[PDB]
Amino acid sequence: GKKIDFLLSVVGFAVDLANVWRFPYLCYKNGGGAFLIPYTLFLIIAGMPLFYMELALGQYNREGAATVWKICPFFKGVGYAVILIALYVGFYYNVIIAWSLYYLFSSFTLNLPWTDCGHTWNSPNCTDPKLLNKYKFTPAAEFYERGVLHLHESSGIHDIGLPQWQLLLCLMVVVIVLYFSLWKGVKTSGKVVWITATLPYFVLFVLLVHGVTLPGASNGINAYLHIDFYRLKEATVWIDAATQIFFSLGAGFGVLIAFASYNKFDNNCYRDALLTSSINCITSFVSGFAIFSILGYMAHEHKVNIEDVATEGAGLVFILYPEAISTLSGSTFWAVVFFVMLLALGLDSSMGGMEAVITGLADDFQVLKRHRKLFTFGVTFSTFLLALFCITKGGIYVLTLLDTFAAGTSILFAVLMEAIGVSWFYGVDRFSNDIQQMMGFRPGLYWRLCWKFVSPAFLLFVVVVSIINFKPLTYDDYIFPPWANWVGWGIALSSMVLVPIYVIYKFLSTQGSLWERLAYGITPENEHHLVAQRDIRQFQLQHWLAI
Ligand SMILES: NC[C@H](O)c1ccc(O)c(O)c1
Ligand SMILES: NC[C@H](O)c1ccc(O)c(O)c1
Repeated sequence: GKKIDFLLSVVGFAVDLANVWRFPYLCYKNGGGAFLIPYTLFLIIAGMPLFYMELALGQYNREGAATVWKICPFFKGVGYAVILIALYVGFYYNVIIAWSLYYLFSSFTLNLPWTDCGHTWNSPNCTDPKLLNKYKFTPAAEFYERGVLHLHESSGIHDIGLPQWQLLLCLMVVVIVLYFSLWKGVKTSGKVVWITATLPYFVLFVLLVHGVTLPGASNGINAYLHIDFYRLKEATVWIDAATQIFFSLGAGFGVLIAFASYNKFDNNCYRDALLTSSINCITSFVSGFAIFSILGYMAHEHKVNIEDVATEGAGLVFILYPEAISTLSGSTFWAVVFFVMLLALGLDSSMGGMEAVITGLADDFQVLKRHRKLFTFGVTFSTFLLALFCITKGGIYVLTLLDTFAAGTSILFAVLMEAIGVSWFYGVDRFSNDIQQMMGFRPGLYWRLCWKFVSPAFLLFVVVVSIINFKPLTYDDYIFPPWANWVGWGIALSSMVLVPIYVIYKFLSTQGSLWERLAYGITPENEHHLVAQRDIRQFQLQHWLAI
């Protein structure tokens, strides 16, 4: 029983809504394997050391995202930045979960709505492969676009319109469930592992086994296994891979630190990082394989090329997985099972993010930690309103803008600042000593080098490239107006600029000389007495030249 519980905990921690929903369309947009090569490279190099470092920080300091920076006061801005990023991602994650709940509700029938045209939401251009000899006019795409989003009533992000009442009700139910699953404490989140630790793997295995034996899966798999290096020479794939890695692993959102703050003081963070990274890699590879099998089948069915079967934006899963399910026997049961799995995964991810935000903002303010119910209600209500903002007719455009800009460059910068702060200022040797005291063994030279030099270097490279090489935002065949890009960059800067603001605020809040102010702002808060003794390690070349 204990072994099963441990295994289930590990797998549930490893899987996420990101791996199931976001990775499909990012891999499809970026070719196939051409995305897996850089994805795996970044996974190892940045994700594994950063995941390990975040878990270790949370476990050792016993604090959330914001308050953990008592070791280096100047990076409370980084903490607040990750909290804001988590808030935005929570908005649009809750919107996605509302989509999933609507699909589950509509799946409770014998004639699935995404099988043929002829409904009230079907345009006259709907084409049915079975009722007759582009991608927008397929029955599943038609359903997703019209009978769920009702996107056919908005001309763009400038005419989003009014919230859809069906999606409004689904979002209300999702938010009520989240609030009642978050209002008591962390303990309630530890008993939901069983549903999310088995269903995703069972569904993925069934989908893989079925898709392999499909008329058009061969060419889809061939395209998946074909690598285009001219795509590897564009840096869009690299930016997407880095962002998706930091999404799937959960690093950079404050979730890992907050969750680890509640761990035992002797837990093995190294093994946790290893297992989570390995399972993430394998799950991502399998998800890509199944996704490309399904869309190769679709390319063979709709008689179109593999590059134009499905939309490259969000909703690829909601257009694809129903299509695969429609070909199974007793498709109603499989649809119910798959959408229940999606609901469970989304609820778990949203609970994790909301817990991150709540713990981070509650450890900083004691009055907020003393009223967990009211604080949870306030955060949940704000998230509900800002997600309602994305339920309008043109809600997919706002969702795309948020998904592109809230995270991405902002999360890369936040993680880069976390790594630079911790390693360079707090001492990689000091961090390794803390690890040794906590778990019992010093990390190997590879971990220290990755924390200090390799990971910050690649993170800086990607952060710069994502800024110089930035393409205007678009959704399929819709080109966003320039002010949309300006608003997106403002959203990213809203969390990127919290670091210098807090740095200058702390500098002008402390009293003393410039050198004294810097020493106070660099020293851990529990060693401030050493400042008066003129004993600062950061003022010696030995500390900076330490591997
Ligand atoms: N944007 C890339 C496009 O979706 C695509 C998918 C599969 C491919 O084999 C390909 O060459 C391009
Ligand atoms: N990968 C998703 C990530 O764990 C996350 C961060 C913040 C959130 O509000 C959320 O729902 C999920």
